[PDB]
Amino acid sequence: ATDVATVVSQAKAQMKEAYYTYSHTVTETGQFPDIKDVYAAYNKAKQAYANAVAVVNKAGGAKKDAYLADLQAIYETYVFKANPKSGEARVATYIDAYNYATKLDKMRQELKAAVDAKDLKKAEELYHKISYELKTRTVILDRVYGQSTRELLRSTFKADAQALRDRLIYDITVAMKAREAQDAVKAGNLDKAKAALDQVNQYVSKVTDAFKAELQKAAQDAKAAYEAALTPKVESVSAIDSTSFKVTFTKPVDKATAIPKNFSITLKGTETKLYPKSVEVSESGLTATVTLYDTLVDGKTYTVVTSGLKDTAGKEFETSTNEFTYNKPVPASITFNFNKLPEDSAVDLTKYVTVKDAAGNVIKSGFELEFTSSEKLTQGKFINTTGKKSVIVNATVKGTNVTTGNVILAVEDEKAAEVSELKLTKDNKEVVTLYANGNAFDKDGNQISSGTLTLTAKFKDQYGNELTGKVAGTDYTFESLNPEVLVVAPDGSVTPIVPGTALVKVKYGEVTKTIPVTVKANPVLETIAVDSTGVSVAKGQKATFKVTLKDQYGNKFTGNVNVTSDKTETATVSVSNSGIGQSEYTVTVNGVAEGSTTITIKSGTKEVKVPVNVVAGGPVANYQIKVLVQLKVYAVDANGNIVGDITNDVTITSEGVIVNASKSTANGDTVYVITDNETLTVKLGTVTLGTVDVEVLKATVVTKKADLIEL
Repeated sequence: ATDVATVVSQAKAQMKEAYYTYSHTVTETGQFPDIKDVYAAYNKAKQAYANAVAVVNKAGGAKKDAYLADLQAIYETYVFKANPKSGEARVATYIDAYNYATKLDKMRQELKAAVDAKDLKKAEELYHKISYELKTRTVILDRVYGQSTRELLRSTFKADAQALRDRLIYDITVAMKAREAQDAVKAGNLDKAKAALDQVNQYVSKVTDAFKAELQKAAQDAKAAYEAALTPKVESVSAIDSTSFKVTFTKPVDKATAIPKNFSITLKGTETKLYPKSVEVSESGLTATVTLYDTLVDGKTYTVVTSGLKDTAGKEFETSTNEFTYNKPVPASITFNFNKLPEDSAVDLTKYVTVKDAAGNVIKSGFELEFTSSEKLTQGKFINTTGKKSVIVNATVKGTNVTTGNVILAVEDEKAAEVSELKLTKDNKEVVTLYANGNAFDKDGNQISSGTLTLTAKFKDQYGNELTGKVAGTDYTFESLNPEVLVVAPDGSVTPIVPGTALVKVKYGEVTKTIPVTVKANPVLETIAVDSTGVSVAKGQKATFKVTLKDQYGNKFTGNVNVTSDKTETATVSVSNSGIGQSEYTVTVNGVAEGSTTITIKSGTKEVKVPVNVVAGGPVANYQIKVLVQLKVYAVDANGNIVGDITNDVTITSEGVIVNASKSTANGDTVYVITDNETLTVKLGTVTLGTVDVEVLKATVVTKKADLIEL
């Protein structure tokens, strides 16, 4: 009993016994032992060893160092050794591994919690945590002695942690990369974006049904953002005649920057420069004529260089080089586009002629025209057809003998020939949605407040020009083919009566066009969505869940909500904003006495009810630090139930200070807050409750390293 030999025999046998605890269970029954029993046996080992070392040194002798070397060898192999080789520190590494393996299973459920409740911000957060453990920290798992044991840990706890993570590859890839391309346009880096959208746009096909909805919006919203803030550019340049060239733009252009100073033209592959005389810009601002002093050369190519140009209310153009190739066309035939001309003081004869080459191609520009007419020509191209019945016009190309000959032309006053457009509008905006209410919603989805609801029409005449000065109601009129569904005034005014569809049409003399405008059912209360599946409060505490209302189309419906609990004694209840106004309230459940009851959310016709069970508060067994950036410190009993809160006594400090933080009381309920110009330490008195990591905005609460064998 007392003698060293007996103490060492037993110390030896005991350290081995700690290892057989797990290895004989796993081998013989295919089960893990109770981790409590392993910890019990591990601590009993570490003592038995340490007692023996003490007993051995106290006896001394030549037997001493043999004993001590053996004892240590067993201890270092079977129980514990800092930085172990494989086969060593068996029990220690199994503990580490079994604790590691249980965290995965847990996180894997927390992750499956988020995919179900469809919180994408949280599913991503836990995807990262899991993907780190699964990649970096499987080292812990490989230390374990016992391939049988090593597999059982992998099958029982890791296999399904993998599986679940691996099918969220795509959901996260997109959600990440979408956010990155959104962040590249806030900054000035369109190169990094696009490579991001290249990635987003090949993977949104393969997302799972979890967040399919939210990912698509975030993907389309990242495309849109990138378009709107894309650098304007010169599309192309093309010749017009021997002395002017056209230039087209991607965006509109600032008339103040479209000036001769900002264009440089050279004959390609030479020093020969051609200075521009003028720049005229289209009413739209997407093209411009640039005219030259010098004369272009049939066949040759010219390179234009743009710079210091600018968008309307916008940003600079990229200095760029574009070529164009002057080709003097060869006219063969010439023709009038109609047998008639409009009635007018100045009819511009060049607009009513068409020139072609011998192949049969219309030459849009390049040539000059001479005219003779029965009537007097002004600037050799304009005539007064006012009050005339007919006119003779002869059009010839200048150097050529290509002529129309003498052509008699009828003069015919403009008249509505065609309906160029007909749409429903309100306050200048085309409406895509309308309910029998009268409420109207535009292209995007937003409703148009104020402005009259009317039909709009434009017309072209028989020469294909838009008609102007024409008063709706006087010169043309509207009507509905179904007054039951939709009532229309002659001037365009509208007031719908009932859902369905109505055919509506416009009339300018004998010209008409008919359009359908569908009118839809009013928004009515279809769904009451609830944030919580079921509430677990504590006595003398409170809980929160949100209620959102939806209509039959799936849009935020505004309405009323009363809320009640079965039994007022086990749990009272209230609702935000007095129970009226919004499409989304927050319910507050107070606990008052242990047991159960249930909560009812009513709204007009339809109704949802939800379970409430209040637990009796245990004593304080822990303090959680939580991020909800705004910070809190909850007191928490043995079960994880929130009883008490101590955010007000606690003090934040820092270990180059990126962040400021201080207490922020609101109606008694205290909260900590983060600012800007590290890791923060949360203390209660001189005790440290934990640390926080902050980055640049985003804050995660540190987790304490609980590994026996550091890596």
